[PDB]
Amino acid sequence: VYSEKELGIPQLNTVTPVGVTKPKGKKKGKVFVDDRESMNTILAMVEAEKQGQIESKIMRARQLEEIREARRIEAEKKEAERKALLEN
Amino acid sequence: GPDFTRRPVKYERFIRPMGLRYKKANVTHPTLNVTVQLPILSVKKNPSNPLYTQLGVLTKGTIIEVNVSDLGIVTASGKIAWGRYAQITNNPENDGCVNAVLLV
Amino acid sequence: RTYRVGDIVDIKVNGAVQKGMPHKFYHGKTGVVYNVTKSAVGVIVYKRVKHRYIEKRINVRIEHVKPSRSREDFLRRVKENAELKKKAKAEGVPVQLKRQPAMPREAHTVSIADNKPVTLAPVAYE
Amino acid sequence: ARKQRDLKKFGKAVQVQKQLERAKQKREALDKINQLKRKRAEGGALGATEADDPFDVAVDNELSRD
Amino acid sequence: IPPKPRKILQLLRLRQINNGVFVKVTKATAEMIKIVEPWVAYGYPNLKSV
RNA sequence: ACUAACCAUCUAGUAGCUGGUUACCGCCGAAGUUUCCCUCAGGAUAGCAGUGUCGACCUUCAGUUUUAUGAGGUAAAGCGAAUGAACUUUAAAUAUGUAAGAAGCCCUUGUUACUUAACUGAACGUGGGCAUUCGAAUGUAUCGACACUAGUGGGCCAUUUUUGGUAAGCAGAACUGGCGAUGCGGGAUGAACCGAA
RNA sequence: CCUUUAGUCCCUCGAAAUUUGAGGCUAGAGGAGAAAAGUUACCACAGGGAUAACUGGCUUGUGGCGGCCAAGCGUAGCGACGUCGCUUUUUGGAUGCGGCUCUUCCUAUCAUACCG
Repeated sequence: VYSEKELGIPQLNTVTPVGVTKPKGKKKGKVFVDDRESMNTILAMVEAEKQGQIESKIMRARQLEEIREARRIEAEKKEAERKALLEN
Repeated sequence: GPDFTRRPVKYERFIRPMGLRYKKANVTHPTLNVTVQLPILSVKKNPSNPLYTQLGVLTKGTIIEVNVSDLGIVTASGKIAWGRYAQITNNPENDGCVNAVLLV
Repeated sequence: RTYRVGDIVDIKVNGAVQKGMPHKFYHGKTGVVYNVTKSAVGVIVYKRVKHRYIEKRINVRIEHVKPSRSREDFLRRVKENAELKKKAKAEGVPVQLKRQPAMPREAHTVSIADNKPVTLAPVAYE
Repeated sequence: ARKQRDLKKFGKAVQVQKQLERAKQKREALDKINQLKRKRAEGGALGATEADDPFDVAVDNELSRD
Repeated sequence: IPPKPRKILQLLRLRQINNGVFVKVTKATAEMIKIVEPWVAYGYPNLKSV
């Protein structure tokens, strides 16, 4: 068994998009997670796979909803930053 | 050297017994021709193995750091030497003593 | 030095440059070239098997190879025989075109006058 | 596969060559200390203690300072 | 017996033991015989021997 | 909702592993190895042995010596030659590569799409020269090419050369020899010793 | 950009007074690039190669190291017996397969015999 990262395996486009891939052996631009909201969304996802299986449907719905709200707040703050740096 | 030290995981399983540990050596000053018992400060180079010089193994022809304070050696600036190089020149594994000649 | 294809070259192996280092077995060897490159030269060499002989190929660059002149001596002999043959035919006399294996020496007498032999002891003491 | 075939073919020669290289290393280390001893006997200009840096670099720095 | 002596014996036609032959004294033949020194006894024959 | 035992047969199931595998005499007779591919219960090429066909005739050939010339200038003599293993007129011992003919060397001028300031050079051809020692010795139990076929792919010991190491052992490379498939005499006896097949 | 090396005792800053430290100069040495790269007599796991037992005129009562002396070998180096220095001095538990019976042998003898 050898890792798909070690093997030069091209990325394949599926229902999960590949997106704009980065050239190999070049500068993969570092995006930094230092915002309280971005830490919130990453933390919410991490706690989701850590807790895992829940019998209660409403509890599962609330877990998904808190992840969704974290993403919504992150997107809002990033759009606000975009507007701030584009106007002022 | 020390007694209750915690070794890195790199060396944690190397066991060095009390019966084999040595703390003083018979060090000979050639020009001031005299042999005295002096404490060992550190192990600088075992010419047989880097692992041995890391572990402090004392073999023939091995450079060690020795406290030469009792000799009262005056340096060029006028100070008394507190540490010099000494070569182990015997087989401490066959002789229950450590014998060194001071490189001065 | 310019080396063509088909000539015979001796290998010296100097220690000045480590590039293109040949083995001690190929050191001090004589062979024929088959490939010529910008710097290296392909030489056909004869290697000794534990019971036979085989032909190997080595890559040695310019600074180790030099020309030989065994064939120069052979051509000198051919010219020398041709010239003696023509001269002998012109003069109507026979000559030896062969070469001799250095036969033993003939009888002679050596005089003692002014050359009195000196007696020697087994060891020289003085 | 090809790399491991070469490893099995050359396994023992590597071992003997490494033994020889270690012997050469021991000879070189003993030589450098002998040079240090000879230079100290001839002359030398030090401080109270020895240099805190590694011994190999310490010895070289002395044998180059002269 | 080494191969060089083995070849020199073959060329001097000394295939068996007690296997004498006649040789013309010369530099090349003398060197061959001197190399094959450890196995043969040689000398100068006279008229009666011949 | 989901997914034991014995009898006969398929079955003479599947093995690369074990054991065994049936008269005599004669002739010829090994290998334990190079290289390539690939991760096997390994293949391919070359080698040793043999058969057939084709070409010549000791033609030729050769684990050899000699001559010539390299890598070893290694020892030695001298410095009333110069200079100073690193000096040399000279030059050891010791093994070792190559060459020694018609399968030759040249010289001469016709062509070429190559090349050159140019019929000028190189290649392709012509003429000549030696057929009697045709261009060292000794041997020669022939040699070469193509095609095909079988058994082999292990090593142990010792001499010499050499690398390293130990307190001493010892470890590793090159050649050669012995033993494998070898009887016999000798060493009281015997894998490794001596003589000799 | 700092650090080291040798030099003129050539210049600035700081300190102390009857001298220093840090810089400055001459020219050697150290530090395609945020993707990752190099390296280790080290550890863990997995795998490969070599080696596969081992001692067998072996073993016993007198240490090792450095100096001095040292017949010689040699024409600097090897070097015994001693002596000096360290261990080492001016007042008196260790151990982590065992045990018992019988035969015979060894002497490196505890007793008995005889001796100095």
